[PDB]
Amino acid sequence: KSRQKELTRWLKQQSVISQRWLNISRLLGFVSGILIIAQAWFMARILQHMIMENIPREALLLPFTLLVLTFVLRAWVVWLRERVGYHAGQHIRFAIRRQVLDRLQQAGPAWIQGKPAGSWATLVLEQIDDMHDYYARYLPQMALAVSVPLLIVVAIFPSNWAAALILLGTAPLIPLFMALVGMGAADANRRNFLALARLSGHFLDRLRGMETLRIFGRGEAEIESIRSASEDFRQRTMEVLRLAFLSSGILEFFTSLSIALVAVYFGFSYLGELDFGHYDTGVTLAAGFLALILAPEFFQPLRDLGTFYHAKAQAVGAADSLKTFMETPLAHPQRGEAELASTDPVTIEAEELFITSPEGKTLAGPLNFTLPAGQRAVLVGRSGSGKSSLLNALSGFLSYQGSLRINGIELRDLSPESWRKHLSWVGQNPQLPAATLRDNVLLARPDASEQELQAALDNAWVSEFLPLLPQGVDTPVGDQAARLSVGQAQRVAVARALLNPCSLLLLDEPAASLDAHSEQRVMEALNAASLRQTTLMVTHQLEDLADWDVIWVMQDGRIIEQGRYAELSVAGGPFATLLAHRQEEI
Amino acid sequence: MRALLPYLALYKRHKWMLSLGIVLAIVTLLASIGLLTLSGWFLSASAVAGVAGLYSFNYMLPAAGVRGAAITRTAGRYFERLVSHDATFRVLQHLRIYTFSKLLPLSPAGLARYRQGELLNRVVADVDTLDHLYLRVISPLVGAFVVIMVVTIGLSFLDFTLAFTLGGIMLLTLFLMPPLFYRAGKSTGQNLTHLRGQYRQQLTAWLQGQAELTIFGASDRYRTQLENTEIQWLEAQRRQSELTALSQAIMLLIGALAVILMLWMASGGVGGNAQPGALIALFVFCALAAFEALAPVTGAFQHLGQVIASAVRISDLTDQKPEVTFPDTQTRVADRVSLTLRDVQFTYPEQSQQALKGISLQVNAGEHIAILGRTGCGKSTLLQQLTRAWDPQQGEILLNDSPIASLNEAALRQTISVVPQRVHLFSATLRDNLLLASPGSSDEALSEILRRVGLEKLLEDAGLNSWLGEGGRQLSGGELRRLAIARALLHDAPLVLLDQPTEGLDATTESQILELLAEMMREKTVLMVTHRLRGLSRFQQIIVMDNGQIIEQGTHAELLARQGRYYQFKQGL
Ligand code: HEB
Ligand SMILES: Nc1ncnc2c1ncn2[C@@H]1O[C@H](COP(=O)(O)OP(=O)(O)NP(=O)(O)O)[C@@H](O)[C@H]1O
Ligand SMILES: [Mg+2]
Repeated sequence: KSRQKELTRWLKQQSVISQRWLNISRLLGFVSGILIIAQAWFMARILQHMIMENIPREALLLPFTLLVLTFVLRAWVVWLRERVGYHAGQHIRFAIRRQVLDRLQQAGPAWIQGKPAGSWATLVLEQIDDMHDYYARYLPQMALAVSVPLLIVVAIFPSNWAAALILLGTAPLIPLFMALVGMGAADANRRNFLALARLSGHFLDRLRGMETLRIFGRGEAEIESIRSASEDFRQRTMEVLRLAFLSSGILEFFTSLSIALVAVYFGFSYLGELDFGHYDTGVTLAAGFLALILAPEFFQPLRDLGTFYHAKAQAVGAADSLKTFMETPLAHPQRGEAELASTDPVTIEAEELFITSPEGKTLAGPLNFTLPAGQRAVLVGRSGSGKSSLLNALSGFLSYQGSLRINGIELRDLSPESWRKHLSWVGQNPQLPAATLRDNVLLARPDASEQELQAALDNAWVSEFLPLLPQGVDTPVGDQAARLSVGQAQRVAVARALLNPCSLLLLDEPAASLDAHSEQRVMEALNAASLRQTTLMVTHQLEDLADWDVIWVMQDGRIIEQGRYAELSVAGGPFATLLAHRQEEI
Repeated sequence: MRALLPYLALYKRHKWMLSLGIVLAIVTLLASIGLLTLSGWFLSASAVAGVAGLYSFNYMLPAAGVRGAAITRTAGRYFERLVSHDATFRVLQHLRIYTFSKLLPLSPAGLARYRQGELLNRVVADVDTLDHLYLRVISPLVGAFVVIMVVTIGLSFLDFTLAFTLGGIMLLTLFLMPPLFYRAGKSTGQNLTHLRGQYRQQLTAWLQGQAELTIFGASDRYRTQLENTEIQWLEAQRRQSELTALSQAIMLLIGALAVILMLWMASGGVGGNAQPGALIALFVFCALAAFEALAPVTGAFQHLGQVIASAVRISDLTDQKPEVTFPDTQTRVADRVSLTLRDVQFTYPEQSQQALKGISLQVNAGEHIAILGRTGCGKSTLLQQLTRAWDPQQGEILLNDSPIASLNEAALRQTISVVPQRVHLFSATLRDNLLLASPGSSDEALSEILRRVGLEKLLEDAGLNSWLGEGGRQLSGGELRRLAIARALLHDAPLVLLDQPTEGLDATTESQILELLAEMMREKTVLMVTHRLRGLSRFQQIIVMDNGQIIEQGTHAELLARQGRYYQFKQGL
């Protein structure tokens, strides 16, 4: 059909989460349609008494008291309707944010890594909150545009069938005109809303790359680029907005004709020119003020719906991305139920192993390695080899189509919640996720004796830089480990890995781009830590792999070499070439 | 409101389209009020006149008013939307250019105040908020005040006391209510930013650290406090929404106080007359339609808090002092540049050395240099001074025996072609990621360079029209370093700086680039900064230095015989 209607269909399907709140909001929009009529009937009966019969105001207190009562009731319903309206939108946002975090939690960390985490917080914060005004204001109002206009003519029809036909006559003509040619451009508006967002990613791109613009002297020639890009957008948009605003104008025309025709018909009816509309009875003045007061209230729900246009347009854009997020097919690692009997070092073996990304793309080709229990193997190779894909597969973050048997038990059959307890990982980036450094280290087990926590801090060389921090061990870590440096951020990650007994330890480039002194400190901890259990380290620091008993070299996703450091150094194979390349860097 | 002054002064350009879109807003709102006030009178006048006064009524004049006040209500609304949207896109274009023109002179320095990933996204979202000052704040407020005054002035010819009691009520709620609901919802507005920025903190930590939480088992207990912050956040959103629902009821009560007063007080004398007759309906129906202009004024005032909040954020960055100034002189760029450094620092003082003096290396007119320094000792910060990111404080840089500060900006950019460590794709056509370097170049001159550098792959499909950057087709590290070199070749400059080429690149590509550096820039003096001892034989006058000081110096052949620190760098560790 149309991308415009297949999102509105999606946006209507999410509203079921809170169909109760959207029914009180529809009901109160029907009470408010009655209180308007009671408001107008009293005002017409008040006005007729003091205009025709010349009754003094002091005699008119029963209608005035009931008129004030009706005005208070409308303000109560309006106050009620916009608090029921909020709940209609919150209980949907709260349940779609749960449908997004789950889908992101259910998907592995490798999936998350595809997009920057500042773009995942756009989907979760700024693009789910954009859908509030659609369910809190646009959906309750689109039901107020049928509740009141129908209820207005039904109230006027007893009084006068002509003034009830001037209003109702324009009831079908508007939705036709807003759909005869306006709908052709409403989707064309959704394409402009995408261009305006893409134009603000073109301004951002210029801002991000000002350093490159400066050095090449394109500072003043990329201002004309901003001008041309902002002029094409404006020119393209107003070829569309020249038609999209007819709906605003036309609706403002049928509400001007209807108030004009009501005034002219009643005006001439009083003068005797027109003698048909009434029910064969004199047209009372209050029969003309009833229709005239309600004539602008007939079109008021539709004119307030134009005010909420951007409520829909910023939710259709938000539903554009959310829908394609819950609809993209993701391959998840297979979850089994078996669990390891013992906490002894595991034995890893593979037979024609293929590691695949969430989108089915193969990351690591056929692997036939085999790692006996307690043996510290090393994964080396050029960037893009897929060495990390192997350390992520053993963690259960990636799905494989081969055989990867831990202690003979296939990794698919292993229930992760029990397998991850026999695992520890350091990784290239520390990524501490807690607030206090003391709880960053204790993330392995929440409660440990101070003997254990101190043992981790000293063994990982965290104790030597606590005084440098202001509050010491209990120092806050802040946004992305800002308070402390990367050199000693990695050292906190090591202390987190050494805190619990482990059966398999994975170390994916620990010294990578690390401070020179803190690089030696971590190596000293891990080289001593890797001896106690089956270890698998990824590194490019090839000059000190002498002690590690097995070395695998990965090229193009497949292991192409094996053996200890002593014989690979002189073998002249791929490792020697890699060793030669590393020896140059100082 | 004082912060907005630099950005109101941007309205002087396009001050007719902006004011026309406020004039049409008033005219639409007065035809809306006039049509219902004239209709209310016409029914009351004709009914009081009755059948007898048909011939003495002169209905022809109102029929011209009804036609007049209904054409301007429709055309006024259609053109108040077009003009105020056209005017909104011009000011957005003028804010984008002004923000870019101010941030440009301080691009490398000053702008490094925090993680630029977030800084540059809250400047894009702040220019878009300064773009709402016209339609979302200024237009509903200025439009409502003129409509209040025009009604009060025009409605005072009948009864002065009745006009000022309606205008007075409307003028109080224009001036007393928006500043009073803003004050009531200022405390929750604070509690709503402290939680929204705390949910993004906990979410980003929970998403990024998702590998470190599933392994250690805390992915479900660090999502519970995440879900706990959303609940407090949503509750604070309910209170703020429980306040907008109050300004929507009070507006419906004030608009009801005015109707009641006009029914009551105009029941007595309207002006001199003691029984007004048709004049009662004229006042009442004017109080009914008048408060349509006051609908957006409340919400148009809390959105003034957001716009002012963003008018200090932009004024914080744009109105910063650049550290570099350029003489406004015209000079010719030479074809032979002999860079000469004297007593200029190579690295910011680290580990409180307090003794690092400036190096004094000299570069011949056409001889390649290779500064080889230890990695992790300190930042290189040598290309910054040559490209004048900030004027050096230690000594003087002399470029072709003329001070570099004495060189014009357009000429300095033409005498130095630098390839940085961080290459940038401008999310445009591959043609325009190379027209960057040379503004005027035949489209074939590019394509020969691409193969000439080794980029025939990019020419395999849709060559020079392919989308790069964020729109797709991100280039790999080896693919990317070749693009930066491609730019420098087009931007023919006598002196070529290379911040750190062949970094993070494999041996097959490393030997590919280094040879490409050798013949290609034979005539063009280079100054290559690196920490890799690869292919330096083709270079001459190698500058090996550690901890901010020169230890030795000479040709690669000379160093090996010298048996200095460079020799130690060559054999073992
Ligand atoms: C995409 C395309 C587009 C765009 C881009 C835009 C962009 C914009 N916008 Fe718009 N709108 C539109 C389309 C649009 N739009 C429409 C269609 C409408 C309709 C409404 C009615 O109907 O009335 C509006 C309407 C509107 C309004 C009014 C509403 C009521 O009624 O109340 C406003 C205020 C605005 C603002 C604005 C802004 C600020 C901006 C930024 C620039 N907006
Ligand atoms: N989650 C993922 N989804 C899709 N493709 C991926 C994913 N992770 C990696 N890739 C790609 O598939 C290959 C995976 O290699 P990867 O395991 O990341 O390399 P590596 O060995 O960690 N490199 P390095 O850290 O520099 O030593 C590369 O071509 C990646 O760009
Ligand atoms: Mg890796």
